Amino acid sequence: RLYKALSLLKKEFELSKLQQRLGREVEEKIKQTHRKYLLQEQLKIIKKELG
Amino acid sequence: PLYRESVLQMMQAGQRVVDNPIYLSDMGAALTGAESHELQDVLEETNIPKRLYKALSLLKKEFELSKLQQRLGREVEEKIKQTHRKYLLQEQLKIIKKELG
Amino acid sequence: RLYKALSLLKKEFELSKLQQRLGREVEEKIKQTHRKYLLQEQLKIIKKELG
Amino acid sequence: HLPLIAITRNPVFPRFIKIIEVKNKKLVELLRRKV
Repeated sequence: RLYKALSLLKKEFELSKLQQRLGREVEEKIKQTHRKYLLQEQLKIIKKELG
Repeated sequence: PLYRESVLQMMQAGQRVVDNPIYLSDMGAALTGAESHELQDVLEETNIPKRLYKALSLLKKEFELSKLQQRLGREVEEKIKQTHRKYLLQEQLKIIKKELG
Repeated sequence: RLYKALSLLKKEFELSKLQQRLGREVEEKIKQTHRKYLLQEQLKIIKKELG
Repeated sequence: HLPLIAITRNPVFPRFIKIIEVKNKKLVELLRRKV
């Protein structure tokens, strides 16, 4: 029973870690989104200052 | 915060250098944003407790308007965080439902 | 004393090896659970949001 | 016996340093008269 309880604990733990990896992944993907916009914006502004 | 606290460290009541408490209370009333007419009305008072009660009531009357503004600001800001945060959650719903499914 | 300490390291490492391997085999006996069920879990997650 | 100062929207709380800068130049004549 103790050993089965450990197997249940890790069994949930894998599902949890999958949820966490999916979340951090999605959030970072948002950061790549906005950040690349910050880069494109820098290009835009530098263009206005000269061109 | 309006003025520096170092003047408060300079003239403390436990150093006994406060030879003129009425002037300290006037210095503290200088921090009030109250109208010059309110300063004159505090000056019309002759008894010490009456001008001290009026200067404290003036200090609190400014403190009420300030506190109402700060509460209104933190409220609108928290409303903005509530706004955007769920959009982030909805955004997660999307990002977990384009290639998955 | 070094041999007895090594002997303790051997007998203990062998017990730990059997425990780590038995646990790995059984965590695999839960990994046998299908990937469809994982997609179902994620499906339920797809259901669990604000709306 | 001096002409009244033009406070010109400048409260001066007791025992509190304050600066005054009236736009009129006629007070400068009073400042020079007190030098």
